[PDB]
Amino acid sequence: ICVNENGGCEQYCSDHTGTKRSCRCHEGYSLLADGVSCTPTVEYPCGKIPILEKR
Amino acid sequence: IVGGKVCPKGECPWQVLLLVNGAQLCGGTLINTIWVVSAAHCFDKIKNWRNLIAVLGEHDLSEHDGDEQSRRVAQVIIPSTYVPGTTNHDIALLRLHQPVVLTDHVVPLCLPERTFSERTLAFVRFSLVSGWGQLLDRGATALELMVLNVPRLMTQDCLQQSRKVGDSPNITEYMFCAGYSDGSKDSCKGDSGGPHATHYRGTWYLTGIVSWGQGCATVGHFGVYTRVSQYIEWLQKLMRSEPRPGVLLRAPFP
Ligand SMILES: N=C(N)c1ccc2c(c1)[C@@H](c1ccccc1)C[C@@H](c1cc(N)cc(-c3ccccc3C(=O)O)c1)N2
Ligand SMILES: [Ca+2]
Repeated sequence: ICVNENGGCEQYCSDHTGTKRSCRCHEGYSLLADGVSCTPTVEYPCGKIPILEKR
Repeated sequence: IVGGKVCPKGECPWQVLLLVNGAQLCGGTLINTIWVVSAAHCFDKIKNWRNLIAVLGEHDLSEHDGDEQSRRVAQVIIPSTYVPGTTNHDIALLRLHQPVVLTDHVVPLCLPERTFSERTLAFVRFSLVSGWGQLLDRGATALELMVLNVPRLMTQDCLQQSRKVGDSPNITEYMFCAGYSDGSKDSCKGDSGGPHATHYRGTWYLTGIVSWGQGCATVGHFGVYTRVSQYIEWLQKLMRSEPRPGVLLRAPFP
């Protein structure tokens, strides 16, 4: 699943035994109930530009 | 940076400036509050290991605006496979003496997972390269941080396109090509160690390190970048470990 369009994950993808797929996020992010989206859990998460985010 | 533009202040917040005795040495990339990734070759001539400083939140070298944070570099970790005076395995991991404080102007770039980087990031066409390096081949360095958008090339395409020029070195599996062969745009000396940052679904990730090339923005040639995906596990293991005495550390690779 992870081989095709990152398994639909916004960040990291893990393939599991059978048709099972688990998306994961970098530290400072949490996975939403959709199981694919990552939302920041800190004020300065990695890879985001505050002056542009606040704009 | 050749043929790029001024990075608007705070738009490359992971950009690091490395100084030795207060003089510009290389660039780097902040990947969390205490770790910086740079190029191994930047440390080939250091004797003054105790006066290596990393500056975060820097933008304009002529003025102090209060957003700059300076830290002493406590350790420089280089892979065992790196040979001084060469271009291969061109990566260094730097531990700061104390963490930088994250602000709107100081933010880490995400160091991605290996598989995500190899199967997804490696196929994002354009990425940003930045630094205070030479604005022209044999020219003056920049006072304001510069940025350039570059497309990534498959190594075979880079090799066939990058002219049969005598002693044209090998582009290894630990490198990748990015840029333009028309002589207009490239990274240059002074940008070494700096980030090649890739955007994917609203987040930026570290995929390359400004490493080498044949001159700057030379016709038929591309910039050569360290392929960071090969080093993820190596970097992660070192970051989870306790500091050791001595500034320079050679760590086995793989
Ligand atoms: N075209 C590119 N994208 C590109 C990017 C970086 C580099 C090149 C090209 C090579 C190059 C080759 C010929 C002419 C111009 C550039 C030289 C190579 C390098 C290696 C070493 N060992 C020291 C320094 C070096 C020496 C003095 C000051 C700064 C540096 C610094 O590290 O940037 C620089 N780095
Ligand atoms: Ca300044």
